[PDB]
Amino acid sequence: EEDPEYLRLRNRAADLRQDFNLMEQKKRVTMILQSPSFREELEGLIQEQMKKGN
Amino acid sequence: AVPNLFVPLNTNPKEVQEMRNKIREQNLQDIKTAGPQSQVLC
Amino acid sequence: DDDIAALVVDNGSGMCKAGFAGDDAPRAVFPSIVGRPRHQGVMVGMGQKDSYVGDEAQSKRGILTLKYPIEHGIVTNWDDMEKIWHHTFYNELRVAPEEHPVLLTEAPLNPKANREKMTQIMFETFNTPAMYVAIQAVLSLYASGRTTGIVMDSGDGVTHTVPIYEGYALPHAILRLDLAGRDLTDYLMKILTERGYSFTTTAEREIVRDIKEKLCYVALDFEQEMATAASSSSLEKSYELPDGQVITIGNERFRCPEALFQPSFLGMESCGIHETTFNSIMKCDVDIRKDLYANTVLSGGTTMYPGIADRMQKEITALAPSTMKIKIIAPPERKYSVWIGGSILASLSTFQQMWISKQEYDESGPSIVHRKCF
Amino acid sequence: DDIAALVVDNGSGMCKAGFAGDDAPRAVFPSIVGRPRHQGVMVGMGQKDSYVGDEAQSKRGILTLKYPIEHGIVTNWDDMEKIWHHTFYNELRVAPEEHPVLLTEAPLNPKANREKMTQIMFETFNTPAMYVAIQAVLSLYASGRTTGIVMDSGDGVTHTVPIYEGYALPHAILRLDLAGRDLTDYLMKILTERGYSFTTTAEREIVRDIKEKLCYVALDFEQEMATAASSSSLEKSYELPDGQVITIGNERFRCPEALFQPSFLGMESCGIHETTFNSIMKCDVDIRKDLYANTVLSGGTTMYPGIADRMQKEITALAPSTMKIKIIAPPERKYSVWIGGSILASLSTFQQMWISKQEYDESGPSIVHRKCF
Amino acid sequence: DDDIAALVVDNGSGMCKAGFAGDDAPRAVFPSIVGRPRHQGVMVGMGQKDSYVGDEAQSKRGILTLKYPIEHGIVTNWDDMEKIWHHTFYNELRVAPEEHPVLLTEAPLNPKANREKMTQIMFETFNTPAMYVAIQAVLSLYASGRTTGIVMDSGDGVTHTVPIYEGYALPHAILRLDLAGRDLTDYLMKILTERGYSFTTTAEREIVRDIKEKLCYVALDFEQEMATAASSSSLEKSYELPDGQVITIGNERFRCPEALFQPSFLGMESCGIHETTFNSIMKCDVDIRKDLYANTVLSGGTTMYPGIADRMQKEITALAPSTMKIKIIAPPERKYSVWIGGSILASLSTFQQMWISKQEYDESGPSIVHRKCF
Ligand SMILES: Nc1ncnc2c1ncn2[C@@H]1O[C@H](COP(=O)(O)OP(=O)(O)O)[C@@H](O)[C@H]1O
Ligand SMILES: Nc1ncnc2c1ncn2[C@@H]1O[C@H](COP(=O)(O)OP(=O)(O)O)[C@@H](O)[C@H]1O
Ligand SMILES: Nc1ncnc2c1ncn2[C@@H]1O[C@H](COP(=O)(O)OP(=O)(O)O)[C@@H](O)[C@H]1O
Repeated sequence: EEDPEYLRLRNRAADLRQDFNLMEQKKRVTMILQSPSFREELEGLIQEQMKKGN
Repeated sequence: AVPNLFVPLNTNPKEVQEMRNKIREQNLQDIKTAGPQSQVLC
Repeated sequence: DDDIAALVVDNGSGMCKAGFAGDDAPRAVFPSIVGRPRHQGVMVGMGQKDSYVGDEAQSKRGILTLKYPIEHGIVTNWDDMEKIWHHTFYNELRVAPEEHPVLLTEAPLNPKANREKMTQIMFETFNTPAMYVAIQAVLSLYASGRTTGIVMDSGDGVTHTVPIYEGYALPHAILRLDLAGRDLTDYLMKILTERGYSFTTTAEREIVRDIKEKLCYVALDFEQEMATAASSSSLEKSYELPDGQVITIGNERFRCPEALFQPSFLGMESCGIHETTFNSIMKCDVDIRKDLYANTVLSGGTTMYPGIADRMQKEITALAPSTMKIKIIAPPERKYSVWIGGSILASLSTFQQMWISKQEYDESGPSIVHRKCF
Repeated sequence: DDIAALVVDNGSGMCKAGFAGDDAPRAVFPSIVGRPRHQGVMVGMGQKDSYVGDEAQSKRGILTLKYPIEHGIVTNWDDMEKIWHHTFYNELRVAPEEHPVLLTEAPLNPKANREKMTQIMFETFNTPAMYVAIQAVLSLYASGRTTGIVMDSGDGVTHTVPIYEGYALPHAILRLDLAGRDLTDYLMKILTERGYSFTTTAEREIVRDIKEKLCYVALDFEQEMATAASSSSLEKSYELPDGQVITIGNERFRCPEALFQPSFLGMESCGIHETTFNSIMKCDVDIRKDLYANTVLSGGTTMYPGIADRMQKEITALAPSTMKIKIIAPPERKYSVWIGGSILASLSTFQQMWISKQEYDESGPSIVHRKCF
Repeated sequence: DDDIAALVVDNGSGMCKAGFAGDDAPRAVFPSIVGRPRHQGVMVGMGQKDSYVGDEAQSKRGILTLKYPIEHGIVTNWDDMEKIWHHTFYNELRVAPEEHPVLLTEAPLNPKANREKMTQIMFETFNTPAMYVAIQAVLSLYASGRTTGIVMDSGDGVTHTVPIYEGYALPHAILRLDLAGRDLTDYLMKILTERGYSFTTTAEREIVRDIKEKLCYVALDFEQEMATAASSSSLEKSYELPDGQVITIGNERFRCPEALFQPSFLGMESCGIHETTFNSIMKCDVDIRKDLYANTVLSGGTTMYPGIADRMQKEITALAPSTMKIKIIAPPERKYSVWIGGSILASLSTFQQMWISKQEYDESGPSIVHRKCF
């Protein structure tokens, strides 16, 4: 078919799909972000690289 | 310049695919046609 | 979509990955290759182009000379680099670079001027509003969930181990080794000649790389595994070529990755990765070594060989003192972990202060990146 | 749009000609030139120095037939000029100054052939533009696919060329000097065993008609020898022009078998199936499985009944067993080249590729190597 | 009871040379072709020869189908190769094979089955007392008499470059190219096709090889030479067939060997021989490179075209840094040079302890060749 979604499914190999599913299941970015303590601790840490660089 | 000296680039294959079908249409439809008549004849 | 979201682009020697800020997964992953035709082309009226880029280049492998624009983590052909970035922005992501900021990753130790070039062709041609450059291996530690530990990243172009203490890296203890997956592919092609099979062109190198990705593993003990292969024939696998031929590689499955631990096979002076990270730990202070042993994180494509973690742990425990405890950390998605770290770094509200403004670049020239980026 | 171009196919055996954009050629006629050899006694019948084409075929009793094209090479240029004049004026009835012409010739040919062809088509007929193309590329146009290896067998020469995605590999082009004329000569040689003797050039056409009518390619050679030795069911009867009746029998499947085993003619070269397989193996690794699935037959010599099954079986035997071999033989494969010519001649993007008359004037006849292929 | 001098047998593809140890020049030189008849023998009382071997087979080329037992330096027909070895031992040298040691040569990167089969068929059939296998390029540099240099041997079948510094050979810097005399003969046939001459049979392939040997040269400037050939007809030579027919080559004289420096004419994507030598040099360590720039050695029959040395010196000087001197060493008798070195290696009193003994072969099998010789 002429749709780019159908060609998107047609082109890419199986291992890329396997990796996409694997790292879509765990959702690492969401786990780092919406967890409050670690997220705002890196917030503060980046604050002191601003303080420290110049 | 040496790999594709003989042909022009950035041409759609759909044009060739259309023309082959157009020529096959005459075979399917069994068209009567004559050749181009000359201007000096006219 | 309502607000402009930054673009996270991870660009190594092997493949290029690109996605949006805060997303779980990158949208596009494709090999970093630019191909050009070599054979005479006589078919007028159909599709021919002077250069093929991306996955389309690897599709038509049989009529191209594949050419990697990034060599050993250093960009050596900038026109092909611009073509790769254009294909990344427009063909795959289909978003204009002028609306959104971009975030790039780069090797720890490198020529200085490369960063300047990465500045100059990013503001001048693509007209981005802002960018930032970050070290590749720090993002692995950020994505793993740890602010303190030593991380090894061995991509397709370069291997480097950096120790990070309290989320804030140590420059003097950074160790860089020029031994990566491409040299392993070349060694595998060289040792596959001894069985009779010959591979010489670029497409054959791609096929050999596929063979390496399919059937390789790291032995727990080299001598015992070699004697085991000397005993029986249970260590034989058959791979079917795109021609239709079948080859039986057999003994070479654990000899190709063993060059990572014994680089004397290639003739290089430097020794293996395990003593490299051991020396990187020993270059640090005594007080912080306890946290560094317990927080060792593996990352990069080359570190996906089966059995790499057990062999690495055994070697580094043999090197380490007996009273110290060793913990290796092997994420199941380590191959993309750097990009995941980038997605963390583009979502922090403090990171809005990190961006290099276009006006600042216009004021300070291409040398703004050394003072702005750490 | 404006004036249509001319498509002319000059094989070694028969000449074909028509207008571009047409389905089938208007004029199809053998490429022979005949001259009389006996005494002429009837005063007032008029004189005729040469007989060209089909007119020489009907009055072939009192002529010595001569072929201007031999093994794909033009040996006698005067007879080629006569054939081209007859084609332009008596068969198509068009002035050559108004039309561009597209010509066909073999892959590997001497340079002087192309140079003299360009000089003849510009100097005498005064055509405004002209072009030369390889016949098998035009066969791939006729098939309609972008990828495949194409094997064309005419009356003069057999050649295989593989093309992948519009790019043609020059080092994998194979040329073999085994064609229909050699098979006709071998049939003339093996018809001696039963007592029939054909010597003069008039009887060569009779032998060619016998070959076209009552020959077929055996699937298994030794089994057919056993069958023809056991019974008389394989014999067929043919009627000569003078009224005698001949009966071939065993020689029906021995003449076309010689393509697959050229040692019958004394040639050292390999068969057509091995030539196609070797030309495939000369290519790169990644395109071989595409070439296995798109083998195209072209030319009149491949019109024997049962050629496709024998070719598929032989190439299946030679190739690795894990892949599929399919042979694509269109029923109208005799005129495939000409059909491809039409498809090429009236493309919109092809109109910039004609060799202009001014370019020939300012460059000499050497311009055809820089353009064309 | 003096020890008898050993036998030196050089076997590249397409020519076999043999002689006694300690002599200046080989006793026997003959092509490595074997022919079999294809036509029917109708005269009764004729001799019954199944196979014509060697130089004799080149006398009656008209009635045989010539074949080569070696393809690209790999012996593809062992039972056929036994005929060449038997004819060498019994008819040319007419020596007893059980009485003298035999020294043999091969290409660098070959399958191990080649060496093992050579050792097995030398001990088991001809019953030699001792044997040895030596790499050809080391023998050529022995013949040149210098203990440090890079040598590029180009013979019918193979081209290979090895560097040696102070008696040490770097294994990772060895490069091998499958661009040789037979491919040039095939290309000469292909380009002689368009002049108007056609050669198809292998008996005509020998004639084309003779034409290549008699009338070829390498031009210093390729474009200027083509312009000169187009402008005037002074660069024309005539040759007589065995049939007896004057043919004129003209332009194709300097185009057949030019494919050595530009392999893209054949369709191969590999680099030229000059860039192969340069890449082999740059793969070595820094402190030896100057010496390797001063001791380039040419060897093999394919390097016997006039003007190869000047063209290669010019090209390497165009690639190398300007501050060094590039010297090309080409002895006049370089075609035999490999064999000459073997004789020297067969005459040293130090070498005599390192022959592969039959007794140790009896318990080590044919795998002792990998343990004993390089
Ligand atoms: N599953 C696997 N098994 C073995 N090797 C792999 C695997 N995946 C990737 N590799 C190797 O790693 C390389 C890709 O490394 P990658 O991490 O993509 O580099 P970067 O991301 O730094 O560009 C490939 O060239 C391949 O040789
Ligand atoms: N129907 C047929 N069956 C078998 N052989 C044929 C048939 N038609 C033609 N031929 C053979 O093919 C030859 C004509 O081939 P042709 O396509 O005219 O070659 P070209 O056009 O290249 O000169 C004849 O000499 C004859 O030997
Ligand atoms: N005098 C010469 N001039 C040019 N080329 C030559 C000459 N002699 C031999 N050759 C080429 O060199 C090849 C012979 O190579 P040779 O050195 O005999 O290989 P090897 O010794 O490894 O068998 C022949 O194929 C021929 O093409």
